[PDB]
Order: sequence, then structure tokens, then C-alpha cells
Amino acid sequence: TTLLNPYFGEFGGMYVPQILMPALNQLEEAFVSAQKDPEFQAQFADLLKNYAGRPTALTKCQNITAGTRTTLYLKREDLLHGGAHKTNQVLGQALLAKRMGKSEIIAETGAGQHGVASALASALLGLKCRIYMGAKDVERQSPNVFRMRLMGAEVIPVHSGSATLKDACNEALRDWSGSYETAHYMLGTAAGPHPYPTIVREFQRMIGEETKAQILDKEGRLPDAVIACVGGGSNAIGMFADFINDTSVGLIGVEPGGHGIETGEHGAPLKHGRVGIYFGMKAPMMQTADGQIEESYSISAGLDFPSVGPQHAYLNSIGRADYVSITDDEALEAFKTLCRHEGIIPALESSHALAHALKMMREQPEKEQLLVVNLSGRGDKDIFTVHDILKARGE
Amino acid sequence: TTLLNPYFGEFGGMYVPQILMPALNQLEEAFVSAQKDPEFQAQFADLLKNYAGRPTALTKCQNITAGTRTTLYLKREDLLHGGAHKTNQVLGQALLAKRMGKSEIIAETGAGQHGVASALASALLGLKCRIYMGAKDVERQSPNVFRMRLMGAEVIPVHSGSATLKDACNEALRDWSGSYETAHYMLGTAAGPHPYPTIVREFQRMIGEETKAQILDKEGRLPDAVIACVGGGSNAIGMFADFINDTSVGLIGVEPGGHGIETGEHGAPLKHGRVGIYFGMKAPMMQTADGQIEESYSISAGLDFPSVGPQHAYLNSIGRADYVSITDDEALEAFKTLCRHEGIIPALESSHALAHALKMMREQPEKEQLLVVNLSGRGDKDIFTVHDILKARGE
Amino acid sequence: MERYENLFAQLNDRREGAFVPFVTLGDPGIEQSLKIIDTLIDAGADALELGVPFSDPLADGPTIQNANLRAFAAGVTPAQCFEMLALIREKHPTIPIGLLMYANLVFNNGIDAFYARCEQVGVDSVLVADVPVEESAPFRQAALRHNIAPIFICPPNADDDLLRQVASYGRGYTYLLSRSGVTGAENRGALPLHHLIEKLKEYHAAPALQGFGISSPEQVSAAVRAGAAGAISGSAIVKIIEKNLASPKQMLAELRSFVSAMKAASRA
Amino acid sequence: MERYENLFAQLNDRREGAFVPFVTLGDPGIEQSLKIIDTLIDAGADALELGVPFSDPLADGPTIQNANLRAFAAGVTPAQCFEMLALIREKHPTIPIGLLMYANLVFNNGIDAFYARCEQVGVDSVLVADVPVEESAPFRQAALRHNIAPIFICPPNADDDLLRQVASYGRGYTYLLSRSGVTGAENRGALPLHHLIEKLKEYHAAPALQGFGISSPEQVSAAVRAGAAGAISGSAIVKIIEKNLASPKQMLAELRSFVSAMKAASRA
Ligand SMILES: O=P(O)(O)OCCNS(=O)(=O)c1ccc(OC(F)(F)F)cc1
Ligand SMILES: O=P(O)(O)OCCNS(=O)(=O)c1ccc(OC(F)(F)F)cc1
Ligand SMILES: C=C(/N=C/c1c(COP(=O)(O)O)cnc(C)c1O)C(=O)O
Ligand SMILES: C=C(/N=C/c1c(COP(=O)(O)O)cnc(C)c1O)C(=O)O
Ligand SMILES: c1ccc2[nH]cnc2c1
Ligand SMILES: c1ccc2[nH]cnc2c1
Ligand SMILES: c1ccc2[nH]cnc2c1
Ligand SMILES: c1ccc2[nH]cnc2c1
Ligand SMILES: [Cs+]
Ligand SMILES: [Cs+]
Ligand SMILES: [Cs+]
Ligand SMILES: [Cs+]
Repeated sequence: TTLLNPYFGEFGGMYVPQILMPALNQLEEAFVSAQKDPEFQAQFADLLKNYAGRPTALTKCQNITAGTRTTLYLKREDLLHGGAHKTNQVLGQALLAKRMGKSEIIAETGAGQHGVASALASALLGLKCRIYMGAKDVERQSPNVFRMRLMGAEVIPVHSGSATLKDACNEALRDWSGSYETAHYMLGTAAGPHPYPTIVREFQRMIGEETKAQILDKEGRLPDAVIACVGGGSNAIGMFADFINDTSVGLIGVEPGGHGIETGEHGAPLKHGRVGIYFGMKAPMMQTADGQIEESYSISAGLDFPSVGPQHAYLNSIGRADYVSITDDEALEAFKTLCRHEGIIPALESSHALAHALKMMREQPEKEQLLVVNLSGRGDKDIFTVHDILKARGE
Repeated sequence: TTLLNPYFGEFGGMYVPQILMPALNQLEEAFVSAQKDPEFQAQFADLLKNYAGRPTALTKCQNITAGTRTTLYLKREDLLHGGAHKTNQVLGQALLAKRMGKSEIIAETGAGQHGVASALASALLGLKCRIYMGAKDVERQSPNVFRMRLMGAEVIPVHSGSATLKDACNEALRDWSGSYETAHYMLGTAAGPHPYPTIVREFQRMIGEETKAQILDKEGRLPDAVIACVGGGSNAIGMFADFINDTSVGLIGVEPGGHGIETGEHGAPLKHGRVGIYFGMKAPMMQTADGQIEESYSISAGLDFPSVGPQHAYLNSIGRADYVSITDDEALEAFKTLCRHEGIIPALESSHALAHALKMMREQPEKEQLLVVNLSGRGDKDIFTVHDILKARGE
Repeated sequence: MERYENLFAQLNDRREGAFVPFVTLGDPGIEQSLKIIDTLIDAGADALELGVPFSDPLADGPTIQNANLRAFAAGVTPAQCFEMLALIREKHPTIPIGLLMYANLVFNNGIDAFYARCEQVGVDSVLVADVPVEESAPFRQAALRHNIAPIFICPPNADDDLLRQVASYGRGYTYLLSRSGVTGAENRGALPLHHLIEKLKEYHAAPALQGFGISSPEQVSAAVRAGAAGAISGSAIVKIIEKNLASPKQMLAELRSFVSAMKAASRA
Repeated sequence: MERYENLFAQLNDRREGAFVPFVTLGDPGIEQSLKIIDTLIDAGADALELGVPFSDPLADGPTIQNANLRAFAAGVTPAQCFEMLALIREKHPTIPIGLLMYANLVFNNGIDAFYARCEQVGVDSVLVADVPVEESAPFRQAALRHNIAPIFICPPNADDDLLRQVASYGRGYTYLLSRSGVTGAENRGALPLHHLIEKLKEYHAAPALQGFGISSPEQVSAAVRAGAAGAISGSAIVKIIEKNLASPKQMLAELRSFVSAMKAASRA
């Protein structure tokens, strides 16, 4: 039994070992209680405003849309304390951990932004934080490893599997199944077992709420579409949620196409995988014919995951949201373009979203469209990665 | 002749080669004109809000003041787009450059934050940007070198002298004296020849204005003191300006003490130098008995300068502001403390300000005091520097 | 599921607990795995728990993680596992065989088809590690339709509702979890909580086998003394495989000695 | 300032322009610098412009930057510069000597005291590079009180107010800047703007010397043809010092040839 629906159509559920079901039910119960607690909401709101810096700006691009009929705004989650949207829901989950009397935090991280958010919240709120990070990501997102450790978090390199995000997820969950009595698993995306996809959406939905109020103020109308990258689903569902019942507003999610979908080296299960059960949920995944989970690939550590959150699988199934893919090279071009023409250095994850919006504009330059891209993170963590690539390519 | 007073008591002036005086007068004239232009102010305000993310948060420390009678707030300029307060006045000066019909920007940088701000503003507003940076700083602040170049700025290493900030200043000024017809010198601090100390204050004074409104809202009263580091003077005068006529509000500026004032390896001319003429101004400087300008030292590139802006020299002379120093080791301890107990990674520059506030608290823990520290920047640029130090010290 | 009923009836008649080793199918190779399993049986295993190699075994610690990896290195697939199971059943007609599955391997191309394949090769039970009773309906229904026992877990902090569900839904044997965490010999689980054992009996649950961290004969004896019908050991068995990869003969001799000692302890 | 008046009166009588080399005092060492300056004079320098080594010479390009550095490497101080100036004046009683100063060296321990020291050793003019006319009052007042000519700059885009101020405030000679930028031989300045030359004469300014980027006899001739009273060359002279650091004798011979050629060009 649960208080809330663990499913979105066919997708979702609580596919965890039996040992973890009480922890999940306890978390669901604490969440439902906190959502109707005015004191919790005031604490959460105060942290978001005075500590994390909400509301974030909505920036109109001045240059990259020149000569077209596209108006493009960027929702500036890159300006959030920590440097990405991850910080939003971490503040809420940290408060839930305290509410449940836990003093320890487990977290997975890929881009290191959820790890940094987990570490900063744990430092602030007096929790002992340990973070699993794939060994490949420890290298390609190294600035965030330094930030996490300076804030007193234990960072544990994961060498098994692809040594990337899915492998960190695996270890975090194995850890929790033995430490749940004292540790809260601060899952970093809108995926995994219920109640996480629901909690993470509700603790990220200020992104879309603010965006709506800001676009109404500046343009007097709703966007034609909002566009966000999809690694697990949290920044996209945070942007989407408040627009779902606004039927005229397109919801576009962007999966990583890696080296090209045709190469098999990508992270786009929603459009190119098939339904499976893994990481506590029934969801689209990259898997072999036999049902082994495949290793994903993206230039961006934050998108490099072979599955996706169940609410996105559902929104896609009913046609409410559309999902597309963007390759490494397309994301890199969007990265460069934003740096050089708007003076913003975006996360490579966010650059996938931007890349698709630039494609929407370039493909149909006389189409009148008002677009918002969720700029989920800043790109400081990526500058060394991008620099090395551009150098090995002349430039 | 000038439109505005180039002096603060004895300090300031326009000690530049005769060739540059028309450029300075032109800039002063454009500034006076822009300040009464409602269209300029609306453009500037729009950039500050929707592009840079103003107003910045005022954060109450929850943990580092425990067990004392100190209440400490942090003015969160670390949350500004770019990662430091530098971005504020760069947006205003960039608009002035456009207003004067210039298409090129020259800037010095030490910490690389003014360089990054100059580069991002130039990318946004369509200017060609070249940045001088001491070769020592290119290394110890390397993340900002990557950020500047990704945004399309030319970064020019300066190997002469101490290969730090003063040497970058020298080269920028030499450049401008030959290129002023097409290039605007976007000086990054409240120092140098008139009108820069005045312009930079006026384009940074939103820091103190916001701080006042925020502290009144949260505490119902003015701070007992506001505390800021002083490299050239801009973040401190930006915090101070709106409080200068509030006679009960202490203004405390923190100079870098480097390895210790007694070692001669510091950057504290206000309290330990003597009046001289250099970099276009009459101001306190570190100089030899003969009047050669000395090389300064600080662990922080942003504070490593052998002089200081004239308005601070003046405020000190009349006793309106007090100035103190903080050593490398004190700044490092404040850095660590903020990371681990508030989940904020501060610039090492800003850590000098924090260190002094922590000293005010620790020295007199039962003294009732309401303090604001200007957290002028985030510390991403410093994490490699700090990490290497902590490792070579066990830790 | 009948092979378990006959086993426990026989064991009860002899005043004996069951000893049930776990190994990964195809670890370290198909032929050696088949020989390993023959040695487990000849040494006195009352039943088998057999893992199908899975890419992401989230209920398993490093030892059995690495068993899965060795099997994959040998190119072992679920189809080859079913080939092995046919061979094992052909040699050993009465021993109960349980599979340890992860959900995706069962769900992959049809739950019903999976349990049909199990019935065809003569498997007796299936434990799906990452399907709690709350998500179990299509799995236990398909299992029962194909005369397969679905195995469910009774954790140390199981409440009464869970005990009643596990007793009603499960067949063959009830898995009595020794402790939280993942599989691992080094992490020793506690004694069988007597209240759970007696409550399961009160609710007419399938007989309880204790598992996780059981790696010594002393623990097997304690499990049977506490009232459990037997004990399962995995990582302790797999560590012997891992230790002797270079010595196939020494591997089997050490497996035989260990299993013999563990089984003897179940007679206590 | 009288030594300049006598010089320009003599040059006017001979229908000649002035050639005035710049060098840094104490570059590359005190004794070699003294010999260098003797060679400049013997080769026909009409006057001297002499730099006191300063830590941060912001009106100077790399060539003269490096001259300052060499002097400092030899441990040259302003006190030693004044020792040199005494020696130079002792040998050469009539040649006008101008100092090229940066403000802090003059301001350091008293402006008045600095110009007093200048008068004592027999310096004739002081040009403070980073003091515009707008900031000049205490410097030109102290200069005039000690019979020192304060030298001011007329830039290419000087307006009428500036021309009148420079004409009124300055003595000895008026510095006619060839171009914007910093000192440098490679960056050739333009012809003397004739309107500035004639305007300075109209306002009874001290005679104009053109400087910055003057590095060839052709440029010296063009300066005098355009109406200037002479020309200053620094970096071109200093480059000969830099080029021949290892050959003191070749240095002086090359300096002599160069200066002779530059001076001859001023007779045109
Ligand atoms: O001796 P150990 O510590 O290696 O444990 C051996 C257990 N092997 S097994 O097939 O019974 C087994 C049983 C249940 C498992 O997960 C679940 F409880 F979540 F269902 C995993 C493995
Ligand atoms: O031949 P160059 O290009 O090396 O120029 C030599 C000039 N040497 S100098 O002493 O007359 C001289 C004169 C003025 C200077 O700066 C000022 F114009 F700002 F005042 C600097 C040097
Ligand atoms: C996996 C991580 N990051 C994901 C990420 C993502 C993708 O995750 P979501 O789909 O959950 O938003 C998007 N943008 C940024 C800046 C991100 O850091 C992590 O920081 O651990
Ligand atoms: C010199 C630089 N920085 C100075 C600096 C300072 C000191 O400069 P002001 O005294 O002008 O604020 C303080 N805080 C931060 C984050 C800074 O980056 C520079 O970025 O070029
Ligand atoms: C609301 C609450 C609980 C539920 N369980 C299954 N569907 C649900 C809807
Ligand atoms: C996919 C999977 C796990 C994640 N944790 C944080 N972001 C994620 C994306
Ligand atoms: C106001 C305006 C111009 C000035 N010049 C000198 N002092 C002044 C005051
Ligand atoms: C001192 C001097 C120059 C500067 N430019 C930017 N910050 C500075 C501090
Ligand atoms: Cs447009
Ligand atoms: Cs993905
Ligand atoms: Cs306090
Ligand atoms: Cs300083």
C-alpha cells in the first residue's frame, strides 16, 4: 500500500529488494506530511530564496536568434547556488532527512552537480555525506570532485561497469539497502523507485512556475515550447510540470545522442530503448536482446545514463511531451555559440537543450516561435573537457 | 578642467601622460551624461536583473556563529553571473564604451574575475576584448583563463615585473595610451585615474543599497558593521557607499597581510605603505625608501596589488572607515570554515573579509554585533590552489 | 514446487535441516560450473540456488558481482543457463532447483514465457530479488500457472501484514533474510529471529531457509536450532571458486570439504 | 633653463636643428653609461635627455623598459644618478641636460627638495612623464623656483587651450609628441603637424623638439623641415646599447656613427 500513485501509466513502481520497502514507505509518508506542513514549506522557501538565490533570472538571448523569427529565453538555473538546478530539490530532501531523524546522506553523482548540491546541503544542515561517482566521471568532471571534498563530503570512486553514472547509482542503492536505518538516500533525479520521481518533481517544480510568471510578465503570453535536456528527468520535469495542463505549450525533452544513435553509443532510451525493470523502476532502457542493461554513452556525464524517469516515459506515450536527441558535436557547437555570443558558459548537459532550440530556429528561420530553454547548469565543470576537444580539432 | 571632483581629500587625481587626458575627459563626460539618461539606466538595470541575476541574496550564517552573540550575514555577490561582483560595473562600463562609439575593450585582470566579466560583457554586447594577466596569475587562477578564452577574449600573459596584477595594469595602460581612439580601457577596480574611482563606485553601489534594504527587512535595523576585502577598492566601496552617511555603521576594509606584515610580503599599502603617485593616482603605496614601487604579495591574486583606491585612503584618513589586515593562513582557515559549515565555497579574496569577521566574533564572543560580510566572489577559481596547499600540509 | 515438499518431508522425518549452496551458473565457465554443481550435490547439498548472470545485480556484494562478471567473460547467456539446467535436471531428478533472478531477465520478453521455460527445464522455484511482494502479482501468478514456486523474502523487520502476505503468496520455501544489506560472507547476519520463524509457522508459510552472510557450519547449526528449516550459503561457496580459478581440481576438493561440513552442521 | 636658450640661439644663428639623444642613466652600468654619454656628446649631441631608472615606466615601450631593468641590475639608484650628473656637468659645462622622470621619484620625499637637487647638480630641465599640465602646478612652481625648466607635452590632438597652457607653463623646450602610444623605435611617428608648430610659435612657446619613434636621419630632417627646432631619439639609441652589451668598444663606435648621422640630418 502507498499514499500516492507509484505509476505514470505503465511506468514507475517500486522494484526494490523487500528490505527497502519500509524505507520507501517512510519517505513517502514524511513527504506527504511535509507538503502540508506550513513550517516545512517556510523553511524550504527560505533556503531557496536566501541561501540558493531563487528566483533565478529569465534571460532573453540578444544575439543568437538574430535574423530569425525565434524569440529565445534561457531559464537561468546556472545561477543557482552550486551551479545547477540540482540544488533545489536537495534542500527539500535534506530537510526530509532531518524530519525522519537521519544524520547521514548517500548520493550518486555523474556531472558532480548533484554531488556538490548534496555536499553543500549536508554542510549547511549538519548531515554526514558520502557520494558515489563513477571513476570516469571523477576525471572528466574533476572540478566538482574538489568542490565536494572541500565541503567535507566523502567521494567514493566507482570502477565497476562503465565507471559512470549508472554504476554510481548501483553502489548508492547497494549501500542504502544496508544503511537505511541511519542514512537517507538523496537520489538526484526524477527516477528510481516511488516516491522519488514524485518527490523530485515537486521539489523542482518552481522552475516551471517561475518561468511561467516571468514569460507572462515579459511577453504577455505562454511559450510556444519549453525545452530541456533529459538525463534522468529532474530539470525537465521541473520545467514541464506547471505547463502540463497548458495544452498549447509544447514540452520538448532532449536525450543525449552521443556519437550518433546509429552507433549505439548514446543515452536515449526513451526514443531508442525499450521498457524494462532496473534501478527500482519500470521504464524505457537501453538493454540487450537478452535483457542485460546496456552501458550508455554521452560526452556529458550528467546525461550518460541508460534509462529515464517514468513520468517522461508516460508523457511521451500519450503524446503530451515530445522527445528528441542531440549529438556530442551538436551540443559542443551550442556550448561554443552561447559562450561567444551571449557570454554564458553552459553545462554540456544544458547545451543539448540549447542545441535543439538552435536547430528549431535554424531549420525554420521564418517560423514565429517563442521558446524557453532550461539552462540547467553552468559549464565551469566542463571547460577542461571542452578545451581539450577543441584543441585536438585545431580551433 | 573636469566635471567632477577628481580628488578625495589629498588622494586621487589624473596622473597620466598628457596623451590620455582627452580620453579620460571623454569618459567622464559620457558617464555624467549616462547617469542622467533614463534609457541608459533602464538598459543597465535590465542587464543587472535579467542577465546578471540581481538582487543577490543576503544569507544568514546558521552555524559559524554558534555559541556567540554575533549575527553574521553574507552578501552573496558569489551568486552573480560570472561568479563575482566584478560583473556589475563591467556591464555599465561596456554600455559606456558603446555610447562613446568604441568597439574594443582592454582590461587587466588578476583573479581573472574581472577578465571573465569583461569577456562575457564583450561577448554579449559585441565588443572585441583583450585582457592582460600576469603570468603567475595565469597559473594560480587558471580556470578563469579557460573561461575567458572560451568566450572569445584574447588573454595576454604578462611576464614582466612580479608577473601579477600590477604588471597587468601596467601593460593595459601602455596599450590604451596607443589604442584609445578605438579601445575603451575597462579598468576593473575603484582605483587609477579619475574618473575611474568614481565611476566604479557608482556602478557597484547597488551592493550596499541592496544590503541595506535586505538587513532592514530581516533585522529591522542597520548593521553594526559591514566588512569587505580591499584589493583595489571596488567591492568594498560598493558595499560602503550607501552606508557612509549612516554614522553608526562601521565600515571595515580588509587588506591582504600575505605571509605577515612583518615579512614585507603583503598587499596592505593603506595601513603599511605611504602616499605616492602611480597607476594614474596619488594614493598609499608599497614603495622603497627611494620611491620605487614595490612588488606586493598575497595568496589571493585579486588582492595582490601594491596600492589601493583613493576613496579608501580618504575614508581612512578621516576615520570614517577602519582598515585591517588578514594573513594567507587566516584567509585559508576562513575558506575551509565556510565550505564545511555553511556549504559555500568563497573566493580567497572574500575569505579575507570573512576571516576578519570571524576574528571579531572569536575575540569577543559575548559582544552583541550584527555584521555583514561582502562575499565578493565564489571560490571555483581557487580550489586547485587551496587543495595543493592543504595536501602539502597533511590535512 | 513438489520437489521442495518432498525434500522438507524427508528432512523432517530425519530430524534434519536443509543446506542449500548458491552459485552463479556458468562461473567460471559452463563446463566447470556443471562440475562444480555436481560436486555440491555429491557433497550433500539438499537443494540448489542458482544465479542467472545479470549485468546489474543490485542485491549482491562484490563476491557474487564478480561471479557474474566471470560468467559473462565466459560468454554465458540466459539461453545457455537453461541449457545447463536441462543437463542438471537430467542427472539429478529429485533435487529442488531454485533460480535467483533479477526482474528484467524475467520481464524481458514476457513474464509468462519465462516461467514456461522454467517449467519446461524442470526448475522448481524462482526468486526475483528486486520484486517486492507489493509488485509481485504478475510474477507469482505466472509462476503458479507453470507449477513454479515463487519465493518471497521475510526481512528482519517484517511487520505482520508482510508476514501474512509472504505466507500466502509464496511456495516451496520462505526466504528468511539474516540481515539488511547485500550478499556477502564477511558481513555475518544475526540469529533467525524466533518471532518471525514462529509467526511464519503460525501462518502456514512454506518452510523458512535463512540466508545472507551464512558462511560457517556454526551458523547453519544456529539457524536450525532457532527453528528454521535450513540455511543458504552463497558468497562463502563462491569465494572458494574465486580462490582456486587456477586449480580446477583443488577448487572441487575444497568445495566438497566445505559443503560436507556445512551439511553436517544441519543435522545438529 | 638658460643653457637651452643659448643652445637654440646658437642653432638658429647656424640655421640648424637640434639632435637630442635619450639614454637611461646607469645602463648598462655606471661607468659604461658615463662613457656612452661622453660618446653621444663628442658625436655631436646638442643636448641630452637622461632617464632615472624607475620601477614602472608606463610611458615606455620594451626597449627602454629593458634599459631601466639593466640599470637596476647594476644597482643604480637615483642618488647614484645625481652622482653621475655632477660628473657629466663637470666635464661638459654648456650642454643642456634634461631629466626624464616619473612622478613618484620626484614626489617621493619632497617635490621642492627634488628640484633643489637638480639645481645643485646643474640639470637644466625636468620632464615628468605622468604629470599632465592639469596636475602640474606644484611641479612647475618648484621647478621655476630652482631655475629648472619644466617640460610639457604637446600631443598630436592638442586643442587650443592645451597649446596655450603648454606655451605658458613650459620652459626650455616644448615636447612635440610624434604619435600616441609609448616610446619605441619600431613605431614610427608622423611628421610634425605644422599647425601645432606654428601655433606654439604664435603663443611664444619654448622651441619644439619632436619625439617618439624618431629612429632615422630622414625623420630628423623632416622634423626640422616641418619647422621644429629639433628631434629626440631614444629607443634607436638604446637598441645599440642592447645589441652590443658584450662588446663595449663596438657599442661606442656604433653609437658614434649613428649619432653623427642623426646630427648631420639636423643641419638640412
Ligand atoms: O551467502 P550470501 O551472503 O552470499 O547470500 C547468498 C544469497 N544468495 S541467494 O540466491 O539466496 C539471494 C537471495 C535473495 C537476494 O536478494 C533479495 F533478498 F533481495 F531477494 C539475493 C540473493
Ligand atoms: O625614440 P623613442 O620612441 O624611444 O622616444 C624617446 C622618448 N624619450 S624621452 O625622454 O624624450 C620621453 C618623453 C616623454 C615621455 O612620456 C610622455 F610623453 F608621456 F611624457 C617618455 C619619454
Ligand atoms: C547526473 C548529474 N547531473 C545531471 C544534470 C542534468 C541531467 O539530469 P536531470 O535529467 O535529472 O535534470 C542536467 N543538467 C545538469 C547541469 C546536470 O548536472 C549529477 O550532477 O550528478
Ligand atoms: C583583480 C581581480 N579581482 C579582484 C577581486 C577582489 C578585490 O578587488 P576589489 O578591491 O576591486 O573588490 C575581491 N573579490 C574578488 C572575487 C575579486 O576577484 C580580477 O578579477 O581581475
Ligand atoms: C492514489 C493513492 C494511492 C494509490 N495507489 C495506487 N494508485 C493510487 C492513487
Ligand atoms: C540520471 C540518473 C541518476 C541521476 N542522479 C542525478 N542525476 C541523474 C540522472
Ligand atoms: C566639482 C566639480 C568639479 C571639480 N573640480 C575640482 N573640484 C570639483 C568639484
Ligand atoms: C587592484 C588593481 C586592479 C584591479 N583590477 C581589478 N581588480 C583590481 C584590484
Ligand atoms: Cs529574433
Ligand atoms: Cs538518459
Ligand atoms: Cs549567534
Ligand atoms: Cs591591495
